[PDB]
Amino acid sequence: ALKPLKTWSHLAGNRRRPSEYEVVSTNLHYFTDNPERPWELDSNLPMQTWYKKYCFDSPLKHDDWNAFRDPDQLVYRTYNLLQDGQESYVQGLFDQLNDRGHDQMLTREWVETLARFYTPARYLFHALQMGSVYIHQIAPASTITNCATYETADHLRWLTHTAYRTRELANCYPDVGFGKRERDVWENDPAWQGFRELIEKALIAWDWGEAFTAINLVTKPAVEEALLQQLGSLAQSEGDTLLGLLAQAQKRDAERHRRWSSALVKMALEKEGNREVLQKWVAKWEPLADKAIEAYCSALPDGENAIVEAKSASRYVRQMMG
Amino acid sequence: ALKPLKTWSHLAGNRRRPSEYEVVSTNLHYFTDNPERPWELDSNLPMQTWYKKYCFDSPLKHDDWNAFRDPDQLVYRTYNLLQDGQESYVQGLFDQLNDRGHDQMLTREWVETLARFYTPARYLFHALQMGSVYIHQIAPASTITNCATYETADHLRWLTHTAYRTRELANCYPDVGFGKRERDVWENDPAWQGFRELIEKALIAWDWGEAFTAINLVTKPAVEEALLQQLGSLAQSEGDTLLGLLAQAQKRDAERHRRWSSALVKMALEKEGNREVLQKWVAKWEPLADKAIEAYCSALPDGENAIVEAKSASRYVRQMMG
Amino acid sequence: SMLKREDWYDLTRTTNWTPKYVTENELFPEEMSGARGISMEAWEKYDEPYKITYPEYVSIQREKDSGAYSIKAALERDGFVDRADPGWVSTMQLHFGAAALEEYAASTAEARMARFAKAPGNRNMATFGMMDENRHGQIQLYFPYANVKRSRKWDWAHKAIHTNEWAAIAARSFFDDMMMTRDSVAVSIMLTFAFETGFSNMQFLGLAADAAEAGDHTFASLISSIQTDESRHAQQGGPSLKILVENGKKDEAQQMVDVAIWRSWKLFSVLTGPIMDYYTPLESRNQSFKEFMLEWIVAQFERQLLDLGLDKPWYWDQFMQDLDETHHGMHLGVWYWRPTVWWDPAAGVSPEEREWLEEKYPGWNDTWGQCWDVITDNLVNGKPELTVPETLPTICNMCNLPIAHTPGNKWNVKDYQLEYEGRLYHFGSEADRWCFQIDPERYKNHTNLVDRFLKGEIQPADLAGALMYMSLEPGVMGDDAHDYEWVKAYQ
Amino acid sequence: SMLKREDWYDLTRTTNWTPKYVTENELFPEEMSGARGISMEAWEKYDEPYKITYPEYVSIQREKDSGAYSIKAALERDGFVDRADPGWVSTMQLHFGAAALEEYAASTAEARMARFAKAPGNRNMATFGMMDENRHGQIQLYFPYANVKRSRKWDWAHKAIHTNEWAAIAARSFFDDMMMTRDSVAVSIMLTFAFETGFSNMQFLGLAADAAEAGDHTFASLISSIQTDESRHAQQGGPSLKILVENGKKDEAQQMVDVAIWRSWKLFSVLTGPIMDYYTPLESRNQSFKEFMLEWIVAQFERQLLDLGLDKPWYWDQFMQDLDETHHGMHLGVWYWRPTVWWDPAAGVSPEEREWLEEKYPGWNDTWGQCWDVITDNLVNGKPELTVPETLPTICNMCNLPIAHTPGNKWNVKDYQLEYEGRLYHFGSEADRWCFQIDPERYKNHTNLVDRFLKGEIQPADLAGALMYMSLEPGVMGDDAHDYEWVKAYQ
Amino acid sequence: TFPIMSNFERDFVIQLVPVDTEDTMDQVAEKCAYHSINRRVHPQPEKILRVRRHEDGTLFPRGMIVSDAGLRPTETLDIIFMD
Amino acid sequence: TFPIMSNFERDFVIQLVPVDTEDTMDQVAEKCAYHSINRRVHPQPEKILRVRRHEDGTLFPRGMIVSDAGLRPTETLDIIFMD
Ligand SMILES: [Fe+3]
Ligand SMILES: [Fe+3]
Ligand SMILES: [Fe+3]
Ligand SMILES: [Fe+3]
Ligand SMILES: [O-]
Ligand SMILES: [O-]
Repeated sequence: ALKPLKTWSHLAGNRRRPSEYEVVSTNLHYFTDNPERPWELDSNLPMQTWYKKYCFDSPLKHDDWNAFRDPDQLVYRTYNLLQDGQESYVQGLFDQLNDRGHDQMLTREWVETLARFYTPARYLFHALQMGSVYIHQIAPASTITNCATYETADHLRWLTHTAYRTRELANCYPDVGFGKRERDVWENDPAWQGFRELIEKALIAWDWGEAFTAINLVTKPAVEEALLQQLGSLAQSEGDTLLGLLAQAQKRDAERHRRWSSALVKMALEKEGNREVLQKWVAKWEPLADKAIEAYCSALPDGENAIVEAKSASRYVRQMMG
Repeated sequence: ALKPLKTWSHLAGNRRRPSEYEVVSTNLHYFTDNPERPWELDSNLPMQTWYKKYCFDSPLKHDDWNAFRDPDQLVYRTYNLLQDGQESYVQGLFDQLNDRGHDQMLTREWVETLARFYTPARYLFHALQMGSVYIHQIAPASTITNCATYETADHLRWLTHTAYRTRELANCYPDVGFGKRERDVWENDPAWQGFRELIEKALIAWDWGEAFTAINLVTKPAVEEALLQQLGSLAQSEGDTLLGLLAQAQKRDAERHRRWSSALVKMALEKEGNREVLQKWVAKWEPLADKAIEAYCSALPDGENAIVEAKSASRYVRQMMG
Repeated sequence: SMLKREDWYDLTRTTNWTPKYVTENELFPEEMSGARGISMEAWEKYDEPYKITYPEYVSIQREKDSGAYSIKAALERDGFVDRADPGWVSTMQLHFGAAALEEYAASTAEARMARFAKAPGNRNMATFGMMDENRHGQIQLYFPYANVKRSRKWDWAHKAIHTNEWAAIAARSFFDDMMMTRDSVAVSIMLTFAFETGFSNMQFLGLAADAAEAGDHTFASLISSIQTDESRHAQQGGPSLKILVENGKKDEAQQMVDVAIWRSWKLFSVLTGPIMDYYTPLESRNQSFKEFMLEWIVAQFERQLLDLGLDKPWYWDQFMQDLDETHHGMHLGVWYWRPTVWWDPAAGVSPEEREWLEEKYPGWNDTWGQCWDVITDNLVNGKPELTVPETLPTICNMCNLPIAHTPGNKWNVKDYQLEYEGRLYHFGSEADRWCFQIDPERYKNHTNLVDRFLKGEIQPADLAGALMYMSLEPGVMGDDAHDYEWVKAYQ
Repeated sequence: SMLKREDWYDLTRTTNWTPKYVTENELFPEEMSGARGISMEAWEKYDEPYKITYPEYVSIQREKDSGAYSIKAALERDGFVDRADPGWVSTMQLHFGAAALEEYAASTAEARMARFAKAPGNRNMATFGMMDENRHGQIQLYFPYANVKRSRKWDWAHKAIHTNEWAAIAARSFFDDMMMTRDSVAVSIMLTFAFETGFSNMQFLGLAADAAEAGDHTFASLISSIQTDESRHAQQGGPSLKILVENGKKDEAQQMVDVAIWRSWKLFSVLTGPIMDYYTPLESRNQSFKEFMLEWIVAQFERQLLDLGLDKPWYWDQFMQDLDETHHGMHLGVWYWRPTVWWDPAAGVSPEEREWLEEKYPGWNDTWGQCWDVITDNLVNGKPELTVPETLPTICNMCNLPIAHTPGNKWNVKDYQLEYEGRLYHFGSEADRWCFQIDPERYKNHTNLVDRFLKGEIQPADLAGALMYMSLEPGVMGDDAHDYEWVKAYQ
Repeated sequence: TFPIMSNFERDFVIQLVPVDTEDTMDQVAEKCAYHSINRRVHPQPEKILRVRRHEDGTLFPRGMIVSDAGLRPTETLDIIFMD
Repeated sequence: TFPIMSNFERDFVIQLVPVDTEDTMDQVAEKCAYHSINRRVHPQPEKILRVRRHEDGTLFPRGMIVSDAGLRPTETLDIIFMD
């Protein structure tokens, strides 16, 4: 007869009574159970083929991915406590700077900047959600997926702030087209084609390791440096305390994604080959990050310096993991 | 045999199934049960005498005080949900403007202003807690007490913000004496003796109606206009976004106290006599409110205008209730 | 980044100043603060062991309430209350009546310390003390309110302390002395130290445990949460006692504690004693009200009192003895006079119950057993009317509780009488009397229920009259909790 | 001031753009999105009936989790699980094994819609759909985890879908077809519409109610909360079906629903049927699995399908009939083959149970009753070994469940065989077969457990071998839930 | 009419008993037992009920009247068993 | 050795039964009942077990051997009661 255990079977002899996190997160996926036929069906289905090609046959290899752990140890329950608090704080900023009519105190210049440089981010931001969402469902481990799961909602979070703020800007400045114009800008404004191209092409990198690099290691720090860092300090200097703050807030989210991305990279470098494998996708993609930063930051005030600060900061992300 | 009831006996035939608020708040006090001997003891005890004199023998009379209702309908459970949210938002402002080192971006002038005009408010604020706390325990109805109960914690709330911010200011500017100097300022600075005297004397008005007027109707709008309104807009204009915001936040609290105070006054005017009774304490106290506003607002930049804006705004509170 | 709490805490409570425009005594009347000649500056040494700040409060107590309110919501419909031991249901109806509004009235008690106390740590801690009791009063209303359709007896959660029913008066007697009619420093000693630190916290644990054992989780959780708040304002007495000893005042302090504990003990011996040893089913009794008291209340007092620089009250040896007797007295009274209370008293003298009773209290059956013998005979023999009364008992003129003690073969019922300014008062212990003597001015012209009867204050002056005067009618009037179930054991 | 939601909601989902640097088809591969020739611009008409935004989500679901986690915390120690009907405990162990990881795997299902779907309302709603299933999977682990010390059977909440045990495979058969191996539009139909809107939501209600009736509130609350989330992503199918009908596609849509519902029905007829009509004590049965299905699932489907522009699936009359038979088949199989599952199957053929069974299913005893007769005789007569098996049953080659139907006097067991490219497949319904026929390429070379036995894939190739291959050992292997209690009724 | 407190032997509680200023000590003792005997204390008819001032021990002969004992209204008394 | 599926009369489920290519129809019918008779279906000894191809109705004489029926491996058969 099989004895009752202290914890889950797959977790025995850990020597640390397992955390709530290790309990609800680990070894969840099953399709990694039969690499030859991942899904309980004909082995030749298009989805079978997709998972074999893009998930199993990644040049980025480990022998136990389920050994991964999110440094923040995030679970559904504690993602919501974290985020409930952070949403109180921003919903509070919205509520109260409105109260003041903060939107009225901004200049005709600064306003024109916003419509060009801020509100179209709704597209870039949703695009990241798709890219981040896509990592979810091809990552080779339930803990990698979860990290991605939560990262994706933050992305949603940011789309929402940005959608909200637009309605309010459209409200305060009706003659500008706020909410109506962003697509066109996204699609046709030289400032935005650096980013659009980078993101359009990352969105079809199907291999999980290439997606994770393409999206998390290259694209995100570019978007984060250009749209949050640079448009952030400029907004603050230009009178916009709200966006100065709103952006600083979103960056706490971004810093958490950089943690779990760093963590996974730390994990991949335990195995020979991977540094190269990753340096190779970096070097494929980075050129587009630079192109993206360049076309966006130079349309800004103090263009040439924004381009330099951002490039070096985003590069820094990657240097700090090797 | 006595039948089971739909609600509390004291609440039957209300015709609106009673609210959680009407359920947990009403008709709570018992000492109003025997006006001749309020407390289950010798009728001659000093506390017996105190309640007869200062509670029962108020010239401010109603025949049913328990008919009072807080317009916000606040209960312990919903005071904490309200306030938990508002504390997230301010703890968030603290956390993140620090992040920036917002304290470093302030001028030597503005800093000197703070130490004189902002940080000593810890005393005025605690004093209000005592005055507000005192209303609690002499008010003639459990619903009036509760309103006071919660008002008092907000007062505590404000003392805490102010204590917190001082440590941080003492941290960022050690040469100033932050935290060490406030008592002296409170006690000796001409700007503060308008207020100190008004509050010292309100704190010994023992009659509940006089306390409620003395504290809620006269003193609070003065402190609120001078310290939150005026020092608020000046801080914002002077670079201090934090205090600009921190103050705007505390004023949501103050606006709720003005609601329940307004409400109680609306209630007292149902009875002949009371408008006069109240106008009489106003006219006794107001002169000190003016004195308090004058000595504080004139030490400020744009002194003479601050004095006018504030006087008229605080007067306005009272006009709006008759 | 946020500061460590340690970094700025002190500034919250840095709030005394020298009044100029009113005098120190106008600001801090001696009748309200009882600063007792001790300097503002020496009160500033008051330092509460357990420290909390506003955001920390509103944040913790949000989750506290979310939880309990969700338990209540979840179990609501299952309606556990209609299949609970009726010994249980009674315990609940008694508790709510005695605690709800008294808890509410505690906030004023704290509101006293928070305006009138000279030590600023006390003033802020007393503010959350205020905030604490507001919950307790409010929560303890919302909860029994689910049951108002079930029995009118539940209306008493709200109505009890509004009446002149003998317990209600006993309760007001305790609390008004303890917490409502005394100065700031006194409340901190008598209420937070003696009653909350000394009795309530442990009782509330016991009560949650017992609630659980009985299968009542809604209640199990309710009590359990209210207890989590105790420690935070219960602390407030200690630091005061500290300050008083450390000046010229160990006697004045000593005396207050002596008073506070006895009165506490007495109320306790009638609200908790009887439940522990009678209302709780036999197979749920972990330990005796006697043991419980020795383990969980007595040692802890001596512990506290040693640490503070104080000695055990004069009555301590007596108190020890009284644990064997007092509550069965109060039980017997409550049950005998069961239509005068708003719950249904469990008899708890079934055969097994009786041995258990004889186990924990040797020589019980040859004292308390005797009376119960006569009662049972009378119910076996179809003459029940001789198990309800035709008179009032004598009421202690302090504790507002019957004067009752060991009967049977070791009969020892005494009345501690005192004539004072014409009137003859009656006292139920050596201590109840002595309490009065040291404060005669404080109790002088109060009149217990028996006095009221006698002075023609209760009309008609028969039993039905006193029933009406205590606002009791059939339907809330108490009967045997089990409808005389345990009788069949004797035939 | 804040804006009304209505004011800005649209901008959240205003997110399509024309790709330039990659083509529309690179961005939205047809195998993943199944846009089906319908324009991006015509997908933009997708409008979800029930709308929520991020802050509203993280705020509601905070309180949802606070609550359930506090219920679990509160009742934890009382340990209800050790005195629960063992028919109950079984229901729990079965549910957790079947749902936990499948729920977890749903998030990937939604993650599919949230990256690959052309309608942006769908993409954002699918993101909370993702967020929803992450809770479900996580919560449904934390909860059974309290019981890992109680029985190894609880490890199966995590381990079940990792094994090749016949149910686990049945489950993966359903889900992988439904939600994991199909394009965005297909998942929205097959999973959210057919399974969640059609079956799960109602089941989860039923299950919470039943949990409650059984005195299990921790579970009562758990299921109850998970259900509150259903509606919010379950909606997602409707609007897709709307879009498909409204173009050239009612057939393709029709077909998918036809498939989705049958497969759903089958899984349902073995996980829920048997519980309703057998595991749940007699005095807790509100209604029959048949009635339940008619009231709470059937009408609702027809309702939905009328509104959408669709007609009842071809098999509907058959389906109606099958409600009388299928589950008792699956019950009989499960119990007979009880060591092959990880819970302990309740027999549920006590005399009273049997009349109830004959009440709700007239002519039960003259069909299903027969077999059970023989089983009982054998247990009365001390020959129990003839109540466990020495062979595998035939497995439907679609639903991965035994091929079983009415026996006794009205015997009607049929096998719907198909020869296809050399191989002979076996089907348990007209529909199971037909499902395959319309998608032969999709199932062609999959092999049910019986095939595996036969191809020499299970070694040793005896029973003990299959036991090991399904990761089952004594200790998790299933026996009679009541230790043959109901036998004594027959001697 | 004169109210007294009644500490009945072998009972658990002192009780309020109306008596008459003219009732004899014996008659007091009867009005008391009504409230203790066969309610809580078993009759003892080999024994005689005596009536003694609670405060100090002093003892009253059976045929002495209330009016003559100079009790204080609401004075407590023992109702003891003797022979 | 040849595997077949066994739809036994008056039973609830088709079951896997190994048989021999040489076993006679009779002998098939025996190997089947082992798994149904007295497990789930009551013996009927006024009656004779016959063996008929499930798909199409066709019927096998008792002494015909597996090898001669040209069944498909894993072919389902009815094991019916006759006289
Ligand atoms: Fe309390
Ligand atoms: Fe307390
Ligand atoms: Fe789910
Ligand atoms: Fe779902
Ligand atoms: O408390
Ligand atoms: O769900």
